[PDB]
Amino acid sequence: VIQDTADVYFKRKSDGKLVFTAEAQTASFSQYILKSEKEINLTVKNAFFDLEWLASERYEVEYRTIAYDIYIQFPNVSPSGEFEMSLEEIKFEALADTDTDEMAVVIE
Amino acid sequence: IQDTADVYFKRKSDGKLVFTAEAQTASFSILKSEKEINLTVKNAFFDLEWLASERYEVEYRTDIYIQFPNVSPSGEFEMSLENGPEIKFEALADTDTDEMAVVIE
Amino acid sequence: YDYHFEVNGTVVRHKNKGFGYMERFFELKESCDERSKLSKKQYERFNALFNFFEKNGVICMAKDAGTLNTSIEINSLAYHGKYDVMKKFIEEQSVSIEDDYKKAFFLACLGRWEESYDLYSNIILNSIDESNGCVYYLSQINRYRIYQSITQAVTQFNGLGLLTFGRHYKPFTDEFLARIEREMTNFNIDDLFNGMPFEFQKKYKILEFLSDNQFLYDDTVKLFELTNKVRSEMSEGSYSFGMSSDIVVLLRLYDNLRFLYENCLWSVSFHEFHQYIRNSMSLLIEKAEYERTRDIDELGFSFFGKKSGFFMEYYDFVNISRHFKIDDIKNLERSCSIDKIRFGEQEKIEEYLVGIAEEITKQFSANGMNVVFYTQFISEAKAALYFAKYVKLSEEGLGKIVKALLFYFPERDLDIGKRYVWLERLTKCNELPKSIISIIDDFLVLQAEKHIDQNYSEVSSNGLYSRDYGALIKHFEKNFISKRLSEITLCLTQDKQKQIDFLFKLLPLLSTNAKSHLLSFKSVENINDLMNGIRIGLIDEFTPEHEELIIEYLETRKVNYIVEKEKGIQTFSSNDYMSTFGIWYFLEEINNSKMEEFIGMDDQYDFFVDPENFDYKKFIPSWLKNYNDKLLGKIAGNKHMKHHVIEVLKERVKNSNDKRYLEILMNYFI
Amino acid sequence: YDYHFEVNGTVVRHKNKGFGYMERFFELKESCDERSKLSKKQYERFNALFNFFEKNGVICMAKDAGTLNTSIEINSLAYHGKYDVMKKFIEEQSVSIEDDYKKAFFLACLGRWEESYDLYSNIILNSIDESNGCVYYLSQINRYRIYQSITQAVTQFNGLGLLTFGRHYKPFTDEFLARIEREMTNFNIDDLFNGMPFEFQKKYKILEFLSNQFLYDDTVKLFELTNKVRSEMSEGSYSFGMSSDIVVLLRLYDNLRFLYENCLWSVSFHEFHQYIRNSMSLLIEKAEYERTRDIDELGFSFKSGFFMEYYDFVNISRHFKIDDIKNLERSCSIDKIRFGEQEKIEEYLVGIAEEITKQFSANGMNVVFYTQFISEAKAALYFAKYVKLSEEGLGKIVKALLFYFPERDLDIGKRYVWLERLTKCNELPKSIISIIDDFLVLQAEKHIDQNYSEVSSNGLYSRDYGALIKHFEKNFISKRLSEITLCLTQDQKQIDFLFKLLPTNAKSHLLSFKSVENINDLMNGIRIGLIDEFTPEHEELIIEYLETRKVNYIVEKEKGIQTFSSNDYMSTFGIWYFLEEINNSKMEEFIGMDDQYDFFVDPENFDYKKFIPSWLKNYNDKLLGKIAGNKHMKHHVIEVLKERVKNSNDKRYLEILMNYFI
Repeated sequence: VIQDTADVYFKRKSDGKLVFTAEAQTASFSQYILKSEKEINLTVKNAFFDLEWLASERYEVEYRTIAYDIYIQFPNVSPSGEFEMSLEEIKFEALADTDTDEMAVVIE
Repeated sequence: IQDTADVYFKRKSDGKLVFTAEAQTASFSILKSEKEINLTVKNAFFDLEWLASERYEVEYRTDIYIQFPNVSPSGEFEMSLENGPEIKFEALADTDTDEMAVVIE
Repeated sequence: YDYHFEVNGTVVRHKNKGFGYMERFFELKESCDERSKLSKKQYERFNALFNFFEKNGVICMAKDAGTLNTSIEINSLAYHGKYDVMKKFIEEQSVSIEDDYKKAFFLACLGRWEESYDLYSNIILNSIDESNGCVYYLSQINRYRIYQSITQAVTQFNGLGLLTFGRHYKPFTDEFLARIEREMTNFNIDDLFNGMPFEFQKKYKILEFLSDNQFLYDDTVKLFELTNKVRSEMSEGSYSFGMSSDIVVLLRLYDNLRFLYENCLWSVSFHEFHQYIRNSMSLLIEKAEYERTRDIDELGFSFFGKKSGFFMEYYDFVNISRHFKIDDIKNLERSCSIDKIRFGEQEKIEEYLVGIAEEITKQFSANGMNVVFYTQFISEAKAALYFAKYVKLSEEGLGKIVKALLFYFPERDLDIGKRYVWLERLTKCNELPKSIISIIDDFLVLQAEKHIDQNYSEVSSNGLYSRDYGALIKHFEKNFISKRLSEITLCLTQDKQKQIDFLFKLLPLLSTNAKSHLLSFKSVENINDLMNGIRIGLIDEFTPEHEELIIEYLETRKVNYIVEKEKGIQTFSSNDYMSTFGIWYFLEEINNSKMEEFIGMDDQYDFFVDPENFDYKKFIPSWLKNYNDKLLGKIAGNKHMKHHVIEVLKERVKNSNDKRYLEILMNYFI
Repeated sequence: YDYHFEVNGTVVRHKNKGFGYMERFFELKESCDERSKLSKKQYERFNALFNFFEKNGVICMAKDAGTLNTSIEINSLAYHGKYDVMKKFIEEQSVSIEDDYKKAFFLACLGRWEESYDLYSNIILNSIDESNGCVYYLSQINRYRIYQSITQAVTQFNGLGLLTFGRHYKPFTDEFLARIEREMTNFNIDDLFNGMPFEFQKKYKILEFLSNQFLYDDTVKLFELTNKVRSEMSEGSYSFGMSSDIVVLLRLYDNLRFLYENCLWSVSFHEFHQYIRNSMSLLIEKAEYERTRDIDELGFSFKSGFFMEYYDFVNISRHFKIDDIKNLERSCSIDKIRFGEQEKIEEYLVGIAEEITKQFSANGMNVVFYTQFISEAKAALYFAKYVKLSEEGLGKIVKALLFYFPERDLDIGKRYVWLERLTKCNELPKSIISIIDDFLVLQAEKHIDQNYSEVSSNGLYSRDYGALIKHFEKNFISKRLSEITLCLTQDQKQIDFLFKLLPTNAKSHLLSFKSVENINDLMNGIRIGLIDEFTPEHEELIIEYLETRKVNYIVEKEKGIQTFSSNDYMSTFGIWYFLEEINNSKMEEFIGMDDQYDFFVDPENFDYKKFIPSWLKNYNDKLLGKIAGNKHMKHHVIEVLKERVKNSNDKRYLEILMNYFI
């Protein structure tokens, strides 16, 4: 059984360097040669950015929780930027490579 | 062919008008058929000499006339702190003279 | 604003540009040995603050966050409806001014506003001396609120309430009104926080939000952004990890309810806060139904262990049953599926409903009806009794509830037919013991004793009568014959023929000699006599004289319609026996050509006579609502109307949300 | 509060207990003879106030007025997006301080935020003693709001913008930051209404609305009307005379005109966008419920469909996000609505197109326009899919989105999505065929490098563009691509790229250069129609791929691994086996642990409890015809679809039922 409070580490394919750490709140999966498009969306809170990394580009997501040891890996991702402003949260979407169209890795 | 209608509410013991207003909102709903109509109507002025149970009747006019002789008022309690008027009434249905659709075109 | 105090209990540093003193407080809470490093008075103060925070439930930070299960606690007797207990609490002798404040709050909750106003004035009189500024502040707030209550009651009392009750019975005197309007002349409420002294501002800066005519407007918009979030979430259908926003909604709602009710503010009973909790728990239950109905394929099935569906709780039951309205119940009934929702702690619901029934028994036992308590109580009573159709209760409590609703309840507010609908909901929830059958029989005896007048009128909004009551009695037991009604029927004379008609509606629970006397005094004369005789099982086949009366009635109808063709009348009434005749012709119960000549009158009957020659464009598929299964099969036994009806039902089902018409297509057309 | 002034323009007596001076005022407006009985200074004062009331649209009392008309007029240059005209007016001569305030509002709206703050400060310094504190009040409010805007912008620049751009890219320095910090230290907002003199308060208490809770009460009124609108939506009703949608629309346009016309910067903020989102979504849902409802006798005894406007198109484009209008697509059918005023939409969208052309032609990019404008431009090209365009405007819009849109903000397949949506409305001009030919030549010359990869989140690649071309015109052959590939050199990424994007003499060189192999390459060959009948060696390739699959399954079943590659080739192989294109039995001799594959391979021996309805969602008509011929695949799939139709509410399963199974 899953406690449903997973944690997310956000890394980069160069050097395997961690970009930030967070926890996700919303995730959305939606829809001869059979063609089927699938789309993934992720939403995390205000993360913990790395000042070491302060010293396009391809990134990866790992998503860990406990079911009683369940790990999820998305190899290719893009952090699409949304600039807003208000008075007185980071969203991601998937990327599917054309070489080997795989999106989800599960380690149980 | 227009849309705005005036409503007249009166009492059938003397045929005397109780108030007049403007229509706001209707509400609809050997076998038996279950339909029920309730009416909400905005601000009005009452009858001054009325101040000196019964059966009540309602007329709609817009010639187009919609009348029914079986209504009862339901004044629900309200509690507003801002303050700064709603009338709600429903239909009735007797047995022998069950009749609620008076129309004039 | 140095810390975010989010609603779960956890605290996050927001603007603390230095030492983490809240974290240091929780660090001192972690170790008793570090607590030994404090002073003795410091240890006492730390224990007092620990008791305060565990009283108010503030637990830890996000760095050490674990599992925070919710909990609902309300100690208000006013919320619990313990009216006798607070009556005795008012009857006690006052000890402190706080006890006087609770007494004035309970007097305002009972609705005795005059002594409530005078008691609040005396509280204000006492509170000057001891410098209890906060009690003075809420006393002034409640004084303006009860001034608003009195003025609103006076303005709506002299107008539509006279038409509501037929008599004024104005509760107050003009001198009381003059005293208050002298005391509250040109009175601002925004000044109140400014007028209090400066150290009161520096300590009670929290309490400024109470004093506004736009109270809870920020609460309303904080709800409304979350409602937008929930609407977007249910439209997309995502896997909400972490904690979903409805948890925040329910925690904010319970926090507001406890803060408002425990501190004895009169401002809980207002229309806007009722609307607030209305749409709040409406959104919560609609989200619960959506998460029940949702289907998943691949990752959510790997991710949804132990999904807590929303149950029914006693605090949730009271919060539903108090500040609701019946049209909103129909609104949530068109959506959702409340039968699938689990209920719990039903003994508490049973004792609450028992307290409600005893309260209305004591209220309507005598003529001392407090108009203020009546107006603040009956709508809550209606909401509680209408929500009572999904709770299973014991026999004796159901008997008390049924007897209270049938006898000690104003018929001027709830009609007989709506009472029948409500007890029908009670019977479909829980089965009917024979003592309760005797109770309903005595209720109908009271109805007949009302019916002994020759000038009496029986009024039903939905057109439901005591025949349906007796039909329900026969539906749960056919073998029961009402002997009280039998001897009443034996007591009938010639001049009692209106009462004879009312008992003629009540055929199957009578005796043989009484039925012989009734049939001696009965003659089938009008069409409603035919409707009753086919309704009570008296008439089962169609005699030719019934056909003669029907054709005579239709001839008179055709004469009147040819007259009315000059004038502007099209529709007549809901007494639509002519389409019933067309149904009987469609069921081949009448095979005369004279009614076949009567075609061209009304669209239903013209369809039912000749469906092959019927113009299908004028067919109204809402008529498809009011049909039964045998008639649907006979409808399926004709090619010509099905040729259009399949397409019409398809386009109605596809372009709308009629699940009943969806089942109508599904069960019979495929 | 002696009278109530409602949004339609009528007056109701509320607390007026003395003389009926407003009623007498309109009585004086009734009679010109009574208008003569006045001083002519007072008479021209009366006419000036009459011009004021017709400017604000106040029409009579409620008893006096009859019918009323919905009138819409916006004179704002920033509303219609006259960007270059705003550049010229900024560059023009500045004399009036009111015109200076309008230019400062333009400069804030045209991204010169520090310059606009300097102009606001100089406006305050000039209007120190200018005998009207109204401009002072507005300048102080806009100064505070642009301070907060600059602060939130620089904090969002400090964080994830570095992740988005690969560069810190800070356009500001700390000098004016520290200066505005000390300038706005201890600066509250509610004191400002107290800040003006007594007589200013006594004459301008009406302006209290601008004093941190912007639109709070208006969002409260929007929320309660939203509850009322959904409450009457839940059952039959007849909103006689005034209806709540008129109230919502008039309140929307009144707030929008008051905010825009008096040049208040707070229109940029997020909560106002939420207000517009909620109001417009409720209006759209009202239109859908009006068009879809049943008709009883009183509806026959008593149309009024909503018509979209150019102002409505601007309100759609300015204040929406792509997921919300996707939900609007999910709820209401937009395509059945009436459209109009297409020339204004065409010139507005081509103005956005030429603005994109000017900005993205040069490499020098200003980020403030970028961040305030990429969502509005994306929403505009989203909602362009219900507009019919002339060939000049359509071609300019198409080439602007193809050649000038930044590739970081938009996948090539995501561009193909908008291309599909715009080509659904209208035909395909041959000039537009030449434009997309230029775009595909651009893709082909991009694919020369041995490291470029067309990553697509939706999985749609460059072949689908030429597939769209042959969907509109198949007998036409690409010529410039053929001329490029006639000189192919065998020494390979671009060769495989045009091998994907191929469909004679141009084909001969590639077919000589190619090497038919593999599985995904076989998938591409059957996708493009090069492979049309299965040779035995292709069957051997499928067999050895399933051997590799079962070896990997044997390895991975020792541990816990659930998800696999999204390109489910083996499920498609099972589809083709029960499309009866394949005749090999060794592939079905081993059962594959995919539940769709076990659903296929066991036609009457599969546990139907683990069937997924989304498999039935993304099938096609020929698969439904094949599944209609199986008696074992009748009862279980029919009852699963029955329970899914009963539980859910989407319309797709109804079409799946009625297409083959009714």
